[PDB]
Amino acid sequence: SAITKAILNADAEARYLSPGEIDVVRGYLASGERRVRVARVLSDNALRIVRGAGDTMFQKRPDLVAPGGNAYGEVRTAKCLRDLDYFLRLVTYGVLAGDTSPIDEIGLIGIKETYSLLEVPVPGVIDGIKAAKQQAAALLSSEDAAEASFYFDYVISAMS
Amino acid sequence: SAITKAILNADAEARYLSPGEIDVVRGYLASGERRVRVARVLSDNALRIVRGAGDTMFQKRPDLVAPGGNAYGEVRTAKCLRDLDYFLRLVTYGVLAGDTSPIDEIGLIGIKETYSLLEVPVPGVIDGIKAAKQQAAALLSSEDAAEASFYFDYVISAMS
Amino acid sequence: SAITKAILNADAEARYLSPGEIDVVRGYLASGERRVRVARVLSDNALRIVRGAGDTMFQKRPDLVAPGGNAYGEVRTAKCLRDLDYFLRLVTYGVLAGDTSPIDEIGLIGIKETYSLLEVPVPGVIDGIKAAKQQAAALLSSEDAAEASFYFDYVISAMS
Amino acid sequence: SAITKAILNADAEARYLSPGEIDVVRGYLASGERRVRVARVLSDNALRIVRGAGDTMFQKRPDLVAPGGNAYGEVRTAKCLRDLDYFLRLVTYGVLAGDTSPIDEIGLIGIKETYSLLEVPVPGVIDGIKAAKQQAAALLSSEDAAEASFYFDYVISAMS
Amino acid sequence: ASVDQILRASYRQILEKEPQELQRLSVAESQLRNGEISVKEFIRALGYSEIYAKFFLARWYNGKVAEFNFKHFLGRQPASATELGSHITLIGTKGLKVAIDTLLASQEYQDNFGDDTVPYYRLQAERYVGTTDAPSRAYVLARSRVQTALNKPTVPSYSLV
Amino acid sequence: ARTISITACVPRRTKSVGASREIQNVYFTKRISFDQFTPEYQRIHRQGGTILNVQCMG
Amino acid sequence: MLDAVTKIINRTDAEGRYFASKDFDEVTRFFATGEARLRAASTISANAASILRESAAALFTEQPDLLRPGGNAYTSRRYAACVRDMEYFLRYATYALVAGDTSVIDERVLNGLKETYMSLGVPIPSTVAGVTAMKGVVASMIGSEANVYFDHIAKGLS
Amino acid sequence: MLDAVTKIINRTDAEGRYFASKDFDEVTRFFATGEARLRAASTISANAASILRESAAALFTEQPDLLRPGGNAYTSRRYAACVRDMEYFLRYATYALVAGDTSVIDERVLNGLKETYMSLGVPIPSTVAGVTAMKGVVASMIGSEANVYFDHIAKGLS
Amino acid sequence: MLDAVTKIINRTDAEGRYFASKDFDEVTRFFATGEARLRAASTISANAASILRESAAALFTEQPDLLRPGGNAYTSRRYAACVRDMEYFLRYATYALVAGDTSVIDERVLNGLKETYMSLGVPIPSTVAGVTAMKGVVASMIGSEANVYFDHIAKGLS
Amino acid sequence: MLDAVTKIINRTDAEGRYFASKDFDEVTRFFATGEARLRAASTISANAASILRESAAALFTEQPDLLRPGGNAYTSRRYAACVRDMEYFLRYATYALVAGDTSVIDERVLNGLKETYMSLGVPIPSTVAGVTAMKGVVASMIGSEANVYFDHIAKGLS
Ligand SMILES: CCC1=C(C)/C(=C/C2=NC(=C\c3[nH]c(/C=C4\NC(=O)[C@H](C)[C@H]4CC)c(C)c3CCC(=O)O)/C(CCC(=O)O)=C2C)NC1=O
Ligand SMILES: CCC1=C(C)/C(=C/C2=NC(=C\c3[nH]c(/C=C4\NC(=O)[C@H](C)[C@H]4CC)c(C)c3CCC(=O)O)/C(CCC(=O)O)=C2C)NC1=O
Ligand SMILES: CCC1=C(C)/C(=C/C2=NC(=C\c3[nH]c(/C=C4\NC(=O)[C@H](C)[C@H]4CC)c(C)c3CCC(=O)O)/C(CCC(=O)O)=C2C)NC1=O
Ligand SMILES: CCC1=C(C)/C(=C/C2=NC(=C\c3[nH]c(/C=C4\NC(=O)[C@H](C)[C@H]4CC)c(C)c3CCC(=O)O)/C(CCC(=O)O)=C2C)NC1=O
Ligand SMILES: CCC1=C(C)/C(=C/C2=NC(=C\c3[nH]c(/C=C4\NC(=O)[C@H](C)[C@H]4CC)c(C)c3CCC(=O)O)/C(CCC(=O)O)=C2C)NC1=O
Ligand SMILES: CCC1=C(C)/C(=C/C2=NC(=C\c3[nH]c(/C=C4\NC(=O)[C@H](C)[C@H]4CC)c(C)c3CCC(=O)O)/C(CCC(=O)O)=C2C)NC1=O
Ligand SMILES: CCC1=C(C)/C(=C/C2=NC(=C\c3[nH]c(/C=C4\NC(=O)[C@H](C)[C@H]4CC)c(C)c3CCC(=O)O)/C(CCC(=O)O)=C2C)NC1=O
Ligand SMILES: CCC1=C(C)/C(=C/C2=NC(=C\c3[nH]c(/C=C4\NC(=O)[C@H](C)[C@H]4CC)c(C)c3CCC(=O)O)/C(CCC(=O)O)=C2C)NC1=O
Ligand SMILES: CCC1=C(C)/C(=C/C2=NC(=C\c3[nH]c(/C=C4\NC(=O)[C@H](C)[C@H]4CC)c(C)c3CCC(=O)O)/C(CCC(=O)O)=C2C)NC1=O
Ligand SMILES: CCC1=C(C)/C(=C/C2=NC(=C\c3[nH]c(/C=C4\NC(=O)[C@H](C)[C@H]4CC)c(C)c3CCC(=O)O)/C(CCC(=O)O)=C2C)NC1=O
Repeated sequence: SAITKAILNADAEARYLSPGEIDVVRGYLASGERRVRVARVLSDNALRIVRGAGDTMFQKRPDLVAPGGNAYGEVRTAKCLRDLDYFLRLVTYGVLAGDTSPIDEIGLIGIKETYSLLEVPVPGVIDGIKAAKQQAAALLSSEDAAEASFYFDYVISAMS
Repeated sequence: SAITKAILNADAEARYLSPGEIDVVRGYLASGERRVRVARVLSDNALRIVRGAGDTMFQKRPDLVAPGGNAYGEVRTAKCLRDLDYFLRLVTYGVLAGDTSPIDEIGLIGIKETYSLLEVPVPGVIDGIKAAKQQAAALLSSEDAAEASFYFDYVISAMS
Repeated sequence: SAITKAILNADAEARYLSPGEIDVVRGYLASGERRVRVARVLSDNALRIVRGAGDTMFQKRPDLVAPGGNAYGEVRTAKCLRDLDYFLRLVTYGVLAGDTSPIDEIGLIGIKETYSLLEVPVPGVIDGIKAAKQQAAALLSSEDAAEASFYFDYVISAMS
Repeated sequence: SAITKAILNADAEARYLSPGEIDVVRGYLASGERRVRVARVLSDNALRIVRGAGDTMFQKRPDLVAPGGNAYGEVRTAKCLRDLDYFLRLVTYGVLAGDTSPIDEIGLIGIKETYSLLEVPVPGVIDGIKAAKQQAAALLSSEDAAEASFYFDYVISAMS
Repeated sequence: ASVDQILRASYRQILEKEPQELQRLSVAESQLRNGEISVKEFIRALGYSEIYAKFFLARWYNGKVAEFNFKHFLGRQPASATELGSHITLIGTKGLKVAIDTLLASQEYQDNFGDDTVPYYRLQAERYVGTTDAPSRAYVLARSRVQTALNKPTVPSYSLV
Repeated sequence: ARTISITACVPRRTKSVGASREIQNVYFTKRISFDQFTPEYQRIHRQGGTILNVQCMG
Repeated sequence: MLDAVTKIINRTDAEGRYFASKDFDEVTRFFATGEARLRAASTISANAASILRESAAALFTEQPDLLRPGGNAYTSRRYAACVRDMEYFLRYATYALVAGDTSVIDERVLNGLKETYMSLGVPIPSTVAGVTAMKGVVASMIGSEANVYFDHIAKGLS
Repeated sequence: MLDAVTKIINRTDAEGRYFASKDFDEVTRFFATGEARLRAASTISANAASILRESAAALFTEQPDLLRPGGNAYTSRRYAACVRDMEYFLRYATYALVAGDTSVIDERVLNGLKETYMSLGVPIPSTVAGVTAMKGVVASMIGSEANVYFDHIAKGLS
Repeated sequence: MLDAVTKIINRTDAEGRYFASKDFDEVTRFFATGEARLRAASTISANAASILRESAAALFTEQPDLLRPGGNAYTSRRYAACVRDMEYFLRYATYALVAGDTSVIDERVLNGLKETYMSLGVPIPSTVAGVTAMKGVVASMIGSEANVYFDHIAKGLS
Repeated sequence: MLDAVTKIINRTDAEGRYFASKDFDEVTRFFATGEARLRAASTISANAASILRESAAALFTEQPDLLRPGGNAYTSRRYAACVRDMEYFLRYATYALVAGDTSVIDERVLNGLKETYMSLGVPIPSTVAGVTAMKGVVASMIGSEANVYFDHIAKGLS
């Protein structure tokens, strides 16, 4: 959270929250209702966003679901769609929490070597996440789209 | 400033600015206009605020200007009031910067040893800064008063 | 003590007592009788030393006992004179030990923070301790006064 | 010196000389005439002491001057006596300084691996220094003999 | 030792994790590779990282933080209640960076590691006798910490002292 | 932000000689922060070292 | 560490589900009380010296034996440690008040504190009396927003 | 480091004066363009991997001799070091774009880079060519908004 | 650590009083015996190598099974560790003798020594036997001056 | 560092001879002046805060430009550093007085101080004026006992 990050900085320096930390927390608390609105819209349309993202990613890379592909098979395609759903949920978490920590502890620390061991092609994951981002921006207004795109782009960048 | 703190945090971790850091910078940039008007009010009435704060502090603690007091004498009293002017200008620097780094760099780091050596009573300085905060709040609206009071209270807290 | 200081010096280097440390210990053991005399004289006249020191300090800085002073009131004046009595007792302790470790461990470590939080004027404490130094130097011969003045001056210097 | 060590202790803690260190320095200054007398006696009888000690060491351990010994030959025996002269001079330095640092830096630090590389028997050196102890004590008074034998003991212990 | 080995050892000693597991300190690593900074400077760069406060201070008592600091930067454990308490007071009143700076500036650090070695544990009595208030207790605590080095113990710090 | 590069020669007289390589400790130039300038200055003086050069690049 | 929002996120993530209406209501309640909680936290921060002064006075007037020789607060050093511990309690109470959650008190403060005090001989009942005095002093200033965090510290200590 | 606001603060502090009308106008100008500079920084950050990719492509197509054996970019290690240097330049140019001041580039990029590159044998003209190619790519991606900081790096190196 | 004078100071400070006649008598009593203890400690320091040699000889003539293979004193390293431990005991008995108090032994030596010896497999009764042998060797030279400190070490190990 | 006794020892060691009569005379005169040197050192120690206060007051009354904005003594930090330097000079002059030699000043104060002051922009002539003011203040208290060491500092800076 923004609050957790500010408090951890104060605690590590053994001091009360500074005027800048207080202003950060005030800004986050002021943005709370907008964050909740965006997160609610994303959570209500999770199935549509993931279904469209998977369609777009498999259309752009038919080799994934072709024989010999990483996602080939019912169980593997299920796991791929499940990962897309996971990343969408984590983006909603980041939007609510006002920082990238939930996305880090839950889904981005160790994902690189995880996907490396399983030979999961990271460009395909990035394509799926960009597809999810576009599906989401379709549902959100321009300002809400920008807010959600911050965390979508963070996930994309952390994958690469 | 607020921007410098975020950039240093990002650079220490050798990364680009995170979405949370972007929101911090954006909130500072949005707050810029009210910071400018608060600092303009404080700066344009610096003589009035310093004079009133000095009067209140010397009424509260007449022993400072009594014989044997640290502020006794025309030179010492004048340059006491000079210290109060210094601290008000530093508070304006804080209001503009969005953090307390200008205050610490210019006025707070070393003031404890300085005042301990030169016999300057920290409670008297705190009363002076409190009077200055009241003079400023008289000139400001309640919101602007709280905005400046953040940095006034930070300076007082650094004193004690 | 002097002996303890020599033993820690030897222990730090994992060696036996050096000829220098042996000389140090032998000097302390030879000085013991003079130290006992000085400490006895200070301990027997503790009451009048503290009373005269308090009188001198309060006449020097009557702001302490004026309304709004740190020592205003019977309870706070008694606390002030109690602190002077404390420091005299630790001066005797340091005369007996032959070094300042008892003074530091009982009375000086934390005193800066204690008096800073309580807003006790350390310069006023220093005036009181210097007053006690003159009071005891009146009671002692030139050599004994010189012996005790080392610890009185050590306490004063550790104040500021 | 004792002065040097006291000043280094004071500098380690960024303070002025404490009453204990001032007492140590005063003790070093008081003992100056006795130290100077002891060193003068040890320096005047240097040839006598070295000859007696070398003769005693060679008699006690004739294998050192026996064929194939480390000190066989007039050149190597001369270097042995020269080393005894060196260590006696170092003992005089230690007496004058009031501490063992001149001994350590000039001759003691690095002598162990020096004698390992040269295959010098350290028990032989120890018996030679003990012989110098008895010769020196025969020329000094009992108190002076003890004072110089402190540093003789230091050298003997450091060799072993 | 090459810079690669020193970097791997530094991350293992200070953060108890492999370099691939972390977000590496690229610029500090490049400065160490260029000779601009010493190994000790890289060690304080590691101790100064936000990841260090997240790993060793965020969810821990100040006693645990002190034990972490001693293990990481001194290669041993706090032995006495005085030493542990002083370090805890440093963490609680001056911050983590000041306490770590105290540990790195302490004569023990220069004596054992100087400016060019990663800290390590030395289960010898010469490690502790001149340095520590309670050398035998210091040995016991350090040996226990070494014996179960993989574990992050949850036994209270003042229970051990 | 400002930093200082300091060049110092620290002799190894107080210590005994060791077969380990020690030339890197004896003669060095190191980059330090300003807040660290005083502690290492005094540290070099404590060890008998000589400050050969001080520079501030800007 | 954890605040209220991270607590809700962790709960939903452990259930492996998206936020629902109830979780959104909970997080909106957090955002609603946040501004009052920052006002209380800033007031405590600005007046921390006064709060410590009043609370230490209240404690040592209630229990004068602590300051007398033989008491656990008898020295300049032991008194400084005592007021330092009260400073810790207030600072971490402010942290918890901003976070809206008490887990920071459990992790950074309470865990190991009982053993620290038993090892040193700090009298825990008297420390709880000090925490109660601080709670009263702070409540006289900000209202009743920090009462639960001081009650948490007191229950954890006892 | 320094931003524009701290630069103005330091200029006013060197004269020991409060802000005047001119200083407030400069601060207002800085706040006026802050949103556009944040947008450009976010666009750069979202496309850092690509920007770096075609920047390296442009550098090594304009000078293929660097990659060939004997060149300063010839190894996997030296190629990765080159790419890391270019990514440094992009990240610090983005920092200066947010800050509005070239102070971070001077103090933490340009400072000492010239003698480091001569001591390493790094070809400074080729590095300048790389910085200019990355300037071109970034200008095609966000416009002329970040040109100044790239020219600052290029002039400091040249 | 403590010596006798600091112990008296700490007692009187625990009652929070100035030194009385009994305290002065008890401290001049310590000053009285300082010369004998200094002389004995200097004698021990002067002959530490001989005392260590004779004590190790006595211990291993009493218990030759330690030196045999599988004994805790069988190796060059473990034999050296054993003699180094006896040298520690001698030196800290010298410190206690000068100090006049056994505390330095209590925290410097005894604190954690049984745990060390049980974790290392060192036989504790054999170490007590070695301490007693060293006690006899030191007594033969300096009288009964160090018997209490060696007995303190032995009883703390036992 | 080395004192006067160690300096004579080193000079006798340079030509590898025992002390002559002149060496013993030098040592004797050092021991003769030691008591007055100790008295002066104690006087400076007891009055270090006041000596520092009127020394800084003299320096900044003579040169008000330093304290004005843009001066090297203008900030809280920079004034504190200046006074800390003056306290350094006073304390190391006291050390030199006790040691009876100027080696401590040469090796722990003057060594690397030109380079430091030129790197930071400290005005060396103004520092020398401050050292002269401190010399006068000290001579007002202890007389001419310690002019040589302040003169050594000034000439090492001048
Ligand atoms: C809540 C946080 C979380 C994340 C993010 C997560 C990702 C994740 N995906 C995994 C497997 C997988 N992930 C994928 C998905 C990838 N492969 C396809 O080609 C696509 C390019 C791409 C998805 C867009 C696939 C196909 C597998 C199975 C591969 C295998 O069995 O080796 C695994 C290994 C364990 C398992 O099989 O379930 C993890 C840990 N797990 C988590 O607990
Ligand atoms: C001022 C400090 C200082 C010391 C202490 C010192 C000792 C010393 N003695 C040496 C040689 C020697 N030293 C000795 C003396 C030893 N061998 C005898 O058997 C005895 C057991 C014993 C003397 C009691 C001998 C015989 C040599 C000749 C070895 C050779 O030339 O091969 C050497 C090697 C260089 C040389 O030939 O002089 C040193 C450094 N030198 C110094 O500058
Ligand atoms: C592995 C590479 C390496 C080298 C080459 C090296 C040389 C070296 N020699 C040193 C000292 C020394 N070296 C010598 C030796 C010289 N003086 C004599 O006249 C001889 C003619 C000559 C040797 C044949 C001496 C006498 C000193 C001590 C000088 C002093 O510090 O006062 C020192 C300072 C550290 C110390 O005192 O131990 C270094 C760094 N160090 C290294 O780590
Ligand atoms: C044995 C070692 C020891 C020392 C040294 C010591 C000093 C000490 N003085 C205190 C309060 C005090 N100290 C003073 C003394 C000041 N009044 C005037 O200003 C004078 C300038 C000055 C004395 C010369 C006074 C009046 C108080 C009580 C009022 C307050 O809370 O500030 C306190 C806080 C606890 C209390 O109220 O009693 C301590 C710990 N306590 C110790 O246990
Ligand atoms: C951030 C969370 C945190 C807490 C809470 C904390 C408590 C704490 N208190 C300590 C000592 C102490 N604490 C006290 C306080 C007690 N004195 C009694 O009279 C009072 C009733 C009571 C306080 C209200 C005292 C007197 C000591 C010194 C004990 C001693 O050294 O004998 C110590 C040992 C370190 C030292 O000596 O300063 C700790 C770790 N530390 C932490 O890091
Ligand atoms: C954050 C600020 C920062 C900068 C700017 C920086 C530059 C920098 N680049 C370096 C190496 C290098 N830099 C390059 C780049 C060059 N190769 C040529 O082909 C190209 C024309 C050109 C780049 C466009 C190369 C190849 C090396 C490796 C040199 C070698 O190992 O010999 C090094 C030496 C240490 C290391 O290899 O990590 C530094 C310090 N380091 C920093 O910490
Ligand atoms: C398995 C590993 C191991 C080794 C290597 C070892 C060496 C060793 N030899 C010893 C005694 C001894 N060692 C020797 C041998 C010496 N006599 C001559 O001078 C020669 C120069 C030299 C041998 C070539 C002698 C004579 C003794 C008994 C004399 C004494 O009490 O020192 C001792 C002391 C304990 C004892 O009395 O046995 C040890 C520890 N011990 C071990 O547990
Ligand atoms: C200053 C106080 C102090 C003491 C006393 C102390 C004892 C001590 N003894 C140790 C090992 C040892 N200690 C012994 C001694 C035993 N061998 C048996 O024959 C004898 C009965 C007995 C001695 C008389 C041995 C053999 C070891 C090595 C055990 C091993 O490595 O497995 C160790 C482990 C570290 C090392 O190897 O140096 C310690 C800490 N440490 C201290 O800091
Ligand atoms: C812009 C940053 C800055 C600050 C903050 C600053 C404070 C400051 N005030 C000083 C002196 C002084 N300051 C005061 C202030 C008054 N004394 C009374 O008791 C009042 C309680 C109190 C103010 C409310 C007084 C009386 C002196 C004269 C002390 C003396 O000359 O001994 C000094 C020593 C140099 C001088 O005499 O001018 C500094 C450095 N200087 C700076 O460059
Ligand atoms: C114990 C030996 C020792 C000495 C001698 C020493 C001098 C010294 N003075 C310094 C800075 C300084 N020195 C001064 C003093 C000057 N200001 C002018 O007005 C005056 C004329 C003049 C003093 C009389 C100032 C203002 C600074 C700070 C400069 C800056 O921060 O930019 C620094 C840089 C590190 C720091 O600021 O913390 C050193 C090392 N440090 C030492 O450890």
